[PDB]
Order: sequence, then C-alpha cells, then structure tokens
Amino acid sequence: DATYTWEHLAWP
Amino acid sequence: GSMKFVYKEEHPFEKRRSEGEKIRKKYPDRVPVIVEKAPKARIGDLDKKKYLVPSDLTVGQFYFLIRKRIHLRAEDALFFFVNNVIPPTSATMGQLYQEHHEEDFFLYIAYSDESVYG
Ligand SMILES: [Cl-]
Ligand SMILES: [Cl-]
Ligand SMILES: [Cl-]
Ligand SMILES: [Cl-]
Ligand code: NA
Repeated sequence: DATYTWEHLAWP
Repeated sequence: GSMKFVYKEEHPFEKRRSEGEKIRKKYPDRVPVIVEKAPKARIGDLDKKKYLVPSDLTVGQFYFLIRKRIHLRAEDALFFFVNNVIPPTSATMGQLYQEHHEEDFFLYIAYSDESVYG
C-alpha cells in the first residue's frame, strides 16, 4: 500500500 | 458485531444508512468505517469514531497509524476485530468493507490489546 497519514483517514 | 458499538447507540439506523450510502457514491475509492476501542481494553481511546479511509489501506498500516496517533508502544499488542475475527495485516480496508460492511453501509472495527478478546 501507498504511504498514508492520519489525515488521509478523516471524515470529509 | 465485534463489540457493542456506541456509535450505533447514538445515531439512528436510517441516518447512518443514508450517510454511508451517500459517502460510498461520493468517494468510491474510500470506505466509511466506525472504529471503537473494546470497552475493557486498558489502552488509549480514539477521539473520533467515524473515519473515511483509503480502500487500499492495509490493516498493518492502520495499526501503525493508530500507534502513532495514541502513542501505543511498538512493542505492545494491537488487534482489530471485525465480526470477532482478526483481519490479516495484509488485508485492505476495501476488502474488509466488501465482505463485512453492515446494512447501514458502514464497516465496524473494534480494537484491543487482548488477542483473545471476544
Ligand atoms: Cl475517493
Ligand atoms: Cl485520537
Ligand atoms: Cl466521530
Ligand atoms: Cl502485512
Ligand atoms: Na472515544
């Protein structure tokens, strides 16, 4: 998998 | 249901279903998840329950991100439970969502440090 951060998990 | 999810107690079904359906249409490469700590797990609690996560995110990377977020030690245990089964670290969120999402269009994940939880 690509690199993700906590912010990529945010409810929009 | 790997837990009694507080999210379900606090939001009525049709509101959940309408939101989960809408979000799946709007963000087809992400999946809507509810993540809650097992009630008697003596570990950090997350601030938010509701997340929208990349479909290609693996469980193992989610564990890493949670560790960084709540300062759960690299040496300590951390498990997800989806319908009381611990997903492999290589499983993706999209795969788990496809197999296990509820009728409200959300995937529900419990976490704990206890391997034998449930
Ligand atoms: Cl998307
Ligand atoms: Cl948090
Ligand atoms: Cl929330
Ligand atoms: Cl892995
Ligand atoms: Na919480």
